[PDB]
Amino acid sequence: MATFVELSTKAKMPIVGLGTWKSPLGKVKEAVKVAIDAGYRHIDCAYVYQNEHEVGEAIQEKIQEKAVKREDLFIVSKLWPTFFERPLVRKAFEKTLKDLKLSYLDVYLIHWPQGFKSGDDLFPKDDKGNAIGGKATFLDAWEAMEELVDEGLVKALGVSNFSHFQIEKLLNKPGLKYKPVTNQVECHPYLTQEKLIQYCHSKGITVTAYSPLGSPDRPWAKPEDPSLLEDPKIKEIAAKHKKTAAQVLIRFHIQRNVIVIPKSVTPARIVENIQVFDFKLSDEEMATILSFNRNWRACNLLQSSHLEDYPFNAEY
Ligand SMILES: NC(=O)c1ccc[n+]([C@@H]2O[C@H](COP(=O)([O-])OP(=O)(O)OC[C@H]3O[C@@H](n4cnc5c(N)ncnc54)[C@H](OP(=O)(O)O)[C@@H]3O)[C@@H](O)[C@H]2O)c1
Ligand SMILES: O=C1NC(=O)[C@@]2(CCOc3ccc(F)cc32)N1
Repeated sequence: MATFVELSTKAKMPIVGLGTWKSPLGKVKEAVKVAIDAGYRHIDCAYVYQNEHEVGEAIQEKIQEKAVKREDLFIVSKLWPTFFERPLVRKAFEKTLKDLKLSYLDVYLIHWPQGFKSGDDLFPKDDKGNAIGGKATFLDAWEAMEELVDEGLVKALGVSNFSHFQIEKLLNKPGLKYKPVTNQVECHPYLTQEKLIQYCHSKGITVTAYSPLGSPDRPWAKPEDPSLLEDPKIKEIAAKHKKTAAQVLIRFHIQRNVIVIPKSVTPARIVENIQVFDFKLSDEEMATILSFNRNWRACNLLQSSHLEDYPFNAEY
């Protein structure tokens, strides 16, 4: 039902997907069921979201009830940076694929470029709260991930929260077998990513926009923070088209050929978020929205800003 962005592999990635970060156990299964019924085919998942098993339950049931075929679903997951060491890449992936109850993933992403210390903690810190870096790097991780593609377990690899310098480092890696098909990064009218998007597309790499609604449910939201959903200029453009702000925020990416993955566990909103192929933002409206860029990140991960491959010190 969503249109598709063509990947460098010629696979078709549905341009709208369901986000699952912060979707609680006990709600996410129904959210995915509702989404599939509404015509979503792309679901965005991650090991670190700690809810992939419920996502897997929903997909499995919808497939068995013949609501959807596996071939028409596009499931993305991510390798968390505590798992960059070779045996850990496979073990992390295997837990993800098992939880999701799939025989293959459509895309597996490096979740963040900066490595974290391996062990039991997802967010390893020292006695000052600073992230502890790891031994293996994302280049090491990538090599282990390429094996998954060779074995038919993953159709395509991608990256997330990478700057152009880091994509360069990957594309230049000696013996590189597979190129990233997407870079999943924060993107919305307050962080328009013009240079990064330009760079990615010029390398034949798609962009997946995360937190497109401004992630209002992120734990660290402060009342004074920018709030896209409440932005009167966005709402004004919405009103013109008799749509909601969320729908304009989602449509914005579609018109830049950028994949977008709004999260909701509210059934009415899940449905609302995909009613975005029946209107069109004018050229003037796109330019106005583009002009709202504030270089504001809802997802900064400042706790890890000291690590070698922290991505957000670069200009883009
Ligand atoms: N790669 C990464 O590092 C990374 C980082 C962040 C996010 N992501 C991915 O991107 C997805 C989306 O980003 P996000 O979860 O940060 O936030 P988001 O999708 O920008 O916003 C989610 C919030 O918006 C609300 N909402 C959804 N639809 C709405 C609507 N139509 N009207 C009003 N409110 C609405 C949701 O409430 P309800 O759910 O209560 O309806 C939820 O609180 C994530 O879930 C995750 O899959 C990836
Ligand atoms: O979808 C997300 N991927 C992430 O790395 C992030 C952004 C930064 O904050 C956190 C914290 C916990 C978590 F599970 C996830 C996250 N949200």
